[PDB]
Amino acid sequence: SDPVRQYLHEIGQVPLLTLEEEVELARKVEEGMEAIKKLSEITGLDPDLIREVVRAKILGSARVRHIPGLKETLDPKTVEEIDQKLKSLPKEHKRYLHIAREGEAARQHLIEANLRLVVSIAKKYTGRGLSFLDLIQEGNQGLIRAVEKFEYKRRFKFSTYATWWIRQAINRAIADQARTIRIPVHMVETINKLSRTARQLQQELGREPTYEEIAEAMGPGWDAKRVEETLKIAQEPVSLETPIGDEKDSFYGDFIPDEHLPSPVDAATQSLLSEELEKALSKLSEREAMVLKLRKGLIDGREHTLEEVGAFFGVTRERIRQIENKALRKLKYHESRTRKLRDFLD
Amino acid sequence: AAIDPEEEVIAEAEGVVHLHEPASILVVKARVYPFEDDVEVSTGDRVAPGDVLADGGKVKSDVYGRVEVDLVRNVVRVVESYDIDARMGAEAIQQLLKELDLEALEKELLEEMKHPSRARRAKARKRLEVVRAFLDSGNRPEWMILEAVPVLPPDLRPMVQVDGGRFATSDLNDLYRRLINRNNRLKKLLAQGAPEIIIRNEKRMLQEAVD
Amino acid sequence: DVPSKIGTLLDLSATELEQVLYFSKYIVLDPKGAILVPVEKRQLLTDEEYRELRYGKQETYPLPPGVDALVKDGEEVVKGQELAPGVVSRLDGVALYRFPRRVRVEYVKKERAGLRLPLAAWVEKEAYKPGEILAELPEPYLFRAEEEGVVELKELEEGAFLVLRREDEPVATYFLPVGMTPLVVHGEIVEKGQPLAEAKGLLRMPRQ
DNA sequence: TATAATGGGAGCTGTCACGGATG
DNA sequence: CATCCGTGACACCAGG
Ligand SMILES: [Mg+2]
Ligand SMILES: [Mg+2]
Repeated sequence: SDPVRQYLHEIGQVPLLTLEEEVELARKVEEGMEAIKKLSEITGLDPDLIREVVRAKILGSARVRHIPGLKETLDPKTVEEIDQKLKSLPKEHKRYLHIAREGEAARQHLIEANLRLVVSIAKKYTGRGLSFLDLIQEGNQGLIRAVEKFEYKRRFKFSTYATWWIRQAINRAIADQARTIRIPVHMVETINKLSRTARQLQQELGREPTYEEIAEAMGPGWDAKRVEETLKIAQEPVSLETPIGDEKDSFYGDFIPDEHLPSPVDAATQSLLSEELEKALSKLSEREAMVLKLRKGLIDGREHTLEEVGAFFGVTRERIRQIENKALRKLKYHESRTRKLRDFLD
Repeated sequence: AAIDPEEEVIAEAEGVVHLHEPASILVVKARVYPFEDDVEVSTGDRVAPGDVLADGGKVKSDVYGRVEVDLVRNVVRVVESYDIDARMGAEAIQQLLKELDLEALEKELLEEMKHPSRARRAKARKRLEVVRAFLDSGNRPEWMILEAVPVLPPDLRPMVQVDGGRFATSDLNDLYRRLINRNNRLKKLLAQGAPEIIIRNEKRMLQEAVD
Repeated sequence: DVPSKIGTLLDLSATELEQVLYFSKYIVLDPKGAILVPVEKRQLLTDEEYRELRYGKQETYPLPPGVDALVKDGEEVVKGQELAPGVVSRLDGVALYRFPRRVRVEYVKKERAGLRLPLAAWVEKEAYKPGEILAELPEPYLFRAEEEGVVELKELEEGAFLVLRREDEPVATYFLPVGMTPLVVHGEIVEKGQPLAEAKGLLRMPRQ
């Protein structure tokens, strides 16, 4: 019914670890990584492929998919081939495969045991743009990173090292996803710094600060125009479905006129313009009308050069330029006489 | 062993070892199988009775279960469990919908239509109407499950700049962004070896995003 | 959209279809000979019911501080069999130790010792098992040293060991089985012929 | 990147008819 | 063959 309730119930199944169980799991994970490295030393294969095969066998055939960094599409046939290449090893070599399998099996439970910490940390990041469950999943990703980066020799409990990566992942997610118009993480840091500076300035001034006071409190390089540009660049969009009125029959988008598609007046004026241009070009000879049409793009879109029009009509570029000039002159004369094209110039 | 070498325990002379005072005791429903030679199956493998365990084929499997190679105790343990295929979600439902012969079920429901019970005849008719809709139309039932979510053309969910130079946009963009973020996080969680709880939560959130 | 066009085609109710679609229960597609009554296809298994079938049944119990176990590592167990003076197992199967907090090493020691006894008290044999009577004395007898040196008294659980050394070099190794009360302390100086112990009545081998 | 940290928190208050579920 | 429950639907234009 309530997905947060359901997740908090599934999390309450894996029991918390006693210090001994925690240290044992971390040690198995580290020794399994070492064993994967040794297996890559022996086999000459790629360590990532080996880790993926061990991980697949520990998880089962329920999850077998292509890994981006792997050069080979990881399908059960290839994982069986590589598991056979690993099975055809001496005893003192296959012991490393055993160690790797148990290391992956320990990594799984090490994550599942501390999944509660992610919830207890992510509950404090609500309201900042992401759903509770999105925060929880990003914290779980951070927890995976912390598992793969832990070192049990330092005698620190796992929570101390895990909280750092959990916070890191939650904050990176908030920075990367909480804006419809995505803003780079450094610019989000700058905009948050600007917000906090303005807030402290208002807490000391009894009013909202101006651009100049914020630029003061921001340090060197910050003028008023930079503060204004930073505030403008951080404006989030508003919903086209925003309600207008108490009755449920008006949206904010209902009042935004469409500027892209031409109006009936625009299309009709363009059509009459093309027709009047053809009427004015027919008063020329075929060659000079065609020269202007080729020089301006009314034929094939683009504008040709004097050399192209001259080689197309079989004259010198000077001659094609002279007949273009006389065509324009006859058009100017006809326009001064009839004035049939002036109103189109606005 | 220990963290640093000056904390280890090295046996001074010949002797036998005895374990006492455990932190906690674990009672498994498993089956022990000690071994002496090169073991043929690694940890996590699923095995049925009569399968080769270790020692070139000497020791074999007695029960259904999962392999726990124990190099410390030098025993190939097996904990009772079958390789039962049980899924969750639209994946399982799409499987069941794909493996569905429409004519066979139509025949079963027609047989059910001759039952003396009125409610059973009614429910057989209600099922058979859907069956015959799919039959006469040509639509596969599994198509009721989405693999490729369509995306509406952008001009029908605009990102427009209002007179004030600010932007106004449609809600479908935020719903699609929810969907895409959750989908990408699921693809990455699958790329890595994320455990069951996490992947399950992610798939549930993805389904509710599509909803 | 009730009645569901998916739940109707598969004879799945609204509740079951929600439980499967939004990840609350499993649905079997090929039970591979599972048994919970054997598992029939299209059966709703809960999370506990799925883990008991896919990953086996187990449990872990806490031992209070300093309390030793009443069972041993790797040994089978019956349900209800008390695993410890404060732990009763709820199931049957192979018990396992997680973290032994005390390792006891019984070291092997094969040495050579001596002992002098009156002939009318001996019980002649080619060897002596533990607990076996070595002699029976009608009167107290004083086992006397046969070397001069410093006493290295090494008491076992029952019975003792005496070693004499002149210049820190071992010169005699005597054995005092049960029934012999050593009359010397560690590091004592002894001349030839002085009482090192007193046997009284029966004397037998120690159990260790 | 390392002390330890291990399960959330609102909710806020029609009126009828209809078809399906259950009991 | 009933009761209970979840889910639909509940006037138009105007200005907002
Ligand atoms: Mg400044
Ligand atoms: Mg209106």
